Amino acid sequence: DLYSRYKKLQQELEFLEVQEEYIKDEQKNLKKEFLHAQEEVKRIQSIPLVIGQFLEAVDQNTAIVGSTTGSNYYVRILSTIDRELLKPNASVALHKHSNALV
Amino acid sequence: GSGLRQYYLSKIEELQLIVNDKSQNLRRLQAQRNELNAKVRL
Amino acid sequence: PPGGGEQEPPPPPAPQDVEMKEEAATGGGSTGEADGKTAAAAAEHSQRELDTVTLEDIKEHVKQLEKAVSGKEPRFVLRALRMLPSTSRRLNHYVLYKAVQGFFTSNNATRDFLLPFLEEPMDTEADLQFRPRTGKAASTPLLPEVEAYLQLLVVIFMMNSKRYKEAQKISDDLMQKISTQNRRALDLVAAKCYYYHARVYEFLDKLDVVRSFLHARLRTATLRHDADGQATLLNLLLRNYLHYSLYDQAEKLVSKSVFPEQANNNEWARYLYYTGRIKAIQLEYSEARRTMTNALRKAPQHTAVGFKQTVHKLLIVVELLLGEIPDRLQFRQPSLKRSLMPYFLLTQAVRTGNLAKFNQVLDQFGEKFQADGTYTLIIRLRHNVIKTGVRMISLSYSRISLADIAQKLQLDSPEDAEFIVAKAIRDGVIEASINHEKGYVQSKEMIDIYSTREPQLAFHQRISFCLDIHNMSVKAMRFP
Amino acid sequence: QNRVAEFHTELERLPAKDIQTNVYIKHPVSLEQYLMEGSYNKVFLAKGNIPAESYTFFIDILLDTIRDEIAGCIEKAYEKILFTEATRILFFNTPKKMTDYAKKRGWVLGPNNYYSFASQQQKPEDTTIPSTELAKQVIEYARQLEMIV
Amino acid sequence: YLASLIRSVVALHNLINNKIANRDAEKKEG
Amino acid sequence: MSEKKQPVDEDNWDDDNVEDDFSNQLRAELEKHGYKMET
Amino acid sequence: DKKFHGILDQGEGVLIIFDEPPVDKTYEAALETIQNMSKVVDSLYNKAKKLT
Amino acid sequence: PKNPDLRIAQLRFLLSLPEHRGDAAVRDELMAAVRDNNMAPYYEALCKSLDWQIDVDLLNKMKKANEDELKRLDEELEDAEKNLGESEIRDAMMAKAEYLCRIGDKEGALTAFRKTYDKTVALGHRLDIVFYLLRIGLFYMDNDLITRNTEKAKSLIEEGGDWDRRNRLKVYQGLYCVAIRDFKQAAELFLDTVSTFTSYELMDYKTFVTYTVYVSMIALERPDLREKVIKGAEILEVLHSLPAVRQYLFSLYECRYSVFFQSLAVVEQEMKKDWLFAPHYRYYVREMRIHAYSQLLESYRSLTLGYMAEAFGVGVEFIDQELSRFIAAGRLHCKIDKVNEIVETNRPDSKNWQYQETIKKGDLLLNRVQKLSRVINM
Repeated sequence: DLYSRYKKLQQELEFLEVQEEYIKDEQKNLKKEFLHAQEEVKRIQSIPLVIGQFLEAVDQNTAIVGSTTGSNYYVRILSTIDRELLKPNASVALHKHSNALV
Repeated sequence: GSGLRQYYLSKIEELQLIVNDKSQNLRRLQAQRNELNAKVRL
Repeated sequence: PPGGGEQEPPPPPAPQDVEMKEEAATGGGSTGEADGKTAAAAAEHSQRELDTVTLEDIKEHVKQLEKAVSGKEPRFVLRALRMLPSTSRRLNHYVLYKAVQGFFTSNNATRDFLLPFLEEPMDTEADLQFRPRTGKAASTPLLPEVEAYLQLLVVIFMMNSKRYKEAQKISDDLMQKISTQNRRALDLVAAKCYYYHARVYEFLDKLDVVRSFLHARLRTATLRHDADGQATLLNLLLRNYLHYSLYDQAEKLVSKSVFPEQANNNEWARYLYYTGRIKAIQLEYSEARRTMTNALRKAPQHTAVGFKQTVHKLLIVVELLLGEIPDRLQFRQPSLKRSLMPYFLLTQAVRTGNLAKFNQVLDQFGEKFQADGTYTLIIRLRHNVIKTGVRMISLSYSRISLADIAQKLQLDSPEDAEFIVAKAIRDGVIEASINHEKGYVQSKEMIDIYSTREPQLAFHQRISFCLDIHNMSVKAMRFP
Repeated sequence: QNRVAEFHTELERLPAKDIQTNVYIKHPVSLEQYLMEGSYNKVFLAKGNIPAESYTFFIDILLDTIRDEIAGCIEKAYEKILFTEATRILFFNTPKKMTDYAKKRGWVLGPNNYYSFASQQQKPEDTTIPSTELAKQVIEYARQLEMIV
Repeated sequence: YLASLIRSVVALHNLINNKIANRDAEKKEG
Repeated sequence: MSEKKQPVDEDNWDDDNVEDDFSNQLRAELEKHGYKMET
Repeated sequence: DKKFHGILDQGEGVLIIFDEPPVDKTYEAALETIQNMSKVVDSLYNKAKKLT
Repeated sequence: PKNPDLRIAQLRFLLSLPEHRGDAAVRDELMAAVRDNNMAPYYEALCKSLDWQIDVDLLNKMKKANEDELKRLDEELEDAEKNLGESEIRDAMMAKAEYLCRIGDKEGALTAFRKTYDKTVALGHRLDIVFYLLRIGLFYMDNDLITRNTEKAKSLIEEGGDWDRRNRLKVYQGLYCVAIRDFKQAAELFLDTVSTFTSYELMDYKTFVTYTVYVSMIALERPDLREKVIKGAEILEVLHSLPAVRQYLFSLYECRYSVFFQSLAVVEQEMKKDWLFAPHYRYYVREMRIHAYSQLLESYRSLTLGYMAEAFGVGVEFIDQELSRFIAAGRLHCKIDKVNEIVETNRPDSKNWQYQETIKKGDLLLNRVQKLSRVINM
């Protein structure tokens, strides 16, 4: 065991290090993949959405908006929007079908 | 022991210490990577 | 009897509860991180190690007769801990002996029984792998005893307990040490035992046996384990080498072991002071006054630790001798009010031209000065008397004459004018040029610290500093 | 022999035996106090006091130890104290000391004085020499800042 | 220089932030 | 830590000034004009 | 009274005019950021003090 | 009553300290001794004075008679609890603690002032009570405890005026300010002498203007201090009344370099005879000298002290050793010369200075993050 201890710890060194470089690889690739992720969400708008108005938010990433269609709704939001743009019922856009704050 | 064993018993010292630390580091990196996986998946 | 009788139901139970449970949790989590936590090099029971630094020095000193702490030792040392049943039995004993302290009489252990109490850890399938557990179990024999501050006939029993603990060094260096990283805990234990054992050799003669043993216990450092043992043992090495009047100091300078790394803002700070006085004894020349200020500003967070008054006292003593003339009333602590009066008069007659007043103060308060260990201040302070005046006027007048600057500093003779115009150039106390065709010491000035690459010089190190901070965060974050 | 660090690690072994007694040290210690401020030739105004012997072997080394430094001070930026100031005030009742300053050093005494020189460079500041290595420093900056730590 | 200065402190916040949550969740876990 | 090797338990530059570096701050200095009604 | 960018010479009987470089702005704005960084390090300070 | 109660604490605070100078202080201190029924303060001056005409018997009967005139109702009143109503009536200590200070000592005054401060929950009474605590803080010169009730007034008591701190917001320049503090309450805190004179104790129209004129000229050198000292109207009238104030100012602004020592010597003669002993002056006399050295040294890089031999004063050697006192003490930034007799000057550049400060702050904060770096993580 004792000589095989000293050999097996050696084997536990490099095989452990390749993982060290590996997580570097994964992280750097994920930085790219996330930025590819943000752009592909952009297809949701395509322009003809609706002009509505933000009203209020219940909690994280979900709020209430009263559309210019006369009615009021309960909706979710995109994670891309900056939360500093809120307050005093801002002009907002919404999906035709989904009717989500985009 | 002292002449024959101690050279390997004392040399598995750092072979054990290094894998001792790089597992802490490894799991740190694992936690970060899983953070990224959850984020970009959502 | 009616007065003193009603006043000892409450005193015992307090240490009986908290003094009971504290090291219970200490040995508990510390044991779980000795078996587990292969990365136990930084235990949170190392902050509990610090909590034991200030814990027993104020918590308990006597064994708390009326059966408060006397029964702790017979309980806490009776730790066999064979396996889960024979260890849950001791888990029962933690509460079982509590009836012995409360209802019955505890086992009296007036620093005579702890030595025979060192068999309970051997009874019923003794445990030696827990040399941390039994190591704190080797500190505890001192903890009421030494911290009682006796130094009276149990100094020797202190020494024997610390000989058993040095035998625990023998156990680490010889017995089942499979990269357990326990020396760096045994180096803190070696620290604690050798603070009050340092005092032990203060209440007795020299320590040369601990000099060779210190060169051995230090010798093992740098080969297998090196963390704070070389630091603390080096400081203990320096303190009484300095305390003794001999060569003692260039041996320290040649002691090329100066870089035991970061000491958690506690050991390193004083470390700069131990080395600082060392560099001071060779006529320090602004190279280690900066590290004196550095040490004084590194770890001042205590409240007049006792040597902090000596660093605060000796710090600007050397700077006065070099170039500066500030007083030392800035931190007029209540801890400083009685340690300021002689030095208060000390720095006045330097800048003032009343050297007879300086000799009056020196003959007046030299006894305190000689108690401070600063004998050689007068042999080189008359140096910076005229150098302090010439620094003053040299700063004042730009194109000053040396044929005029003397006559104002009570020089009184043109020959006496140029006895200070022979080394000021080589020293650099003033930037000017002396001439015989014109015996006028005219200075000059320059710029381009902004027009020469001064700032990018000053910036690089601190840029590395901030990136160091970032590295520390990234390395010390993702524990959960 | 210019052993000051060795000096001040010697007077600290017999705390009060070489201050108010032991004239064989008191003359050396007050000697060094003379070697403190400017009292190097004032020592030579205090040479006639020895307890036992001549002390010639270190009144002479105390000659030379002031000679390298008077030679350096004159070599400093200065305007030539004449032969009478560099040869009579100091030591050396006109021996080949004029060969000492005239040969060991400059200040060539032909026309009734010693004579200086520039003792300075031409201010050769490139300041673009660091234009490579400093760029290396920046490359290290973005290097470590860009590295996945 | 200033940018590195603030960057270091900002990096230093997360040390307190996670060293709080780790041990505070641990001691409450046990 | 755990040493306690002390005695029992600005005024540096501003008093370094006001007592010695300052001269007319503790004592008077304005008599020179009485030494100046002839110069 | 800042009506003029000059300088007088008693030993010369000479007035001399110069130009006014206002190039202290960056160093000006740098220090106050330090003024905030001190107090924010305080905010982390009583944080770690309140709890490690 | 307590409104003219000022002068007793001031002349007693002025008398015994000047030993050679106490003749008039006793000549009218006797007028403050038995007259005005004054009882409290002088008995504590029993060991503080050397001579004292017999006032024990002549006055103890006087404090005893009025004390009997107040304590009979102040402790048992029961005046308006005979028919019905609330369980008390506000007539006891609001009307009978004033004697408890004027003749009642600081103890019997303090216990009743606080007791009525809590009795009447109104800021109306909290006005006069707390301000009596402050004027008595000047009375027995107990200028540490009455440092507390001031800020304690600032927390809740103070809310913007309300006839209670606006009309008396001049309870805050003379009442409780620098007796001996000598810090940034001199140029800034002592500027808005808004009222012609606010009434309780601060006399702008007579001598608070002396305060704010002895303190006005410390703020700035020439970013238009002349608008508030020279273009000031209400200050223009008071300077119109006092020539020593007027000349001392008009000296300063109007390049009166030779008479700066004359008027300056006058006002320092004023500081000689004052109540503020320890703060005789930290930065008055020759911080006005060096104040004249900023403008004097200004714009005169090629200045000669020979011109100083008549333009600003005389005694070339005294100006010599003075500038030696100032340049060598980090003040009066310039380089003065030997035998050339030249007063040179040189300030830093627009980058040398800020580099010199940034190197300071970076070291400070870096030292901070040093400690806080190792506080956490072991």
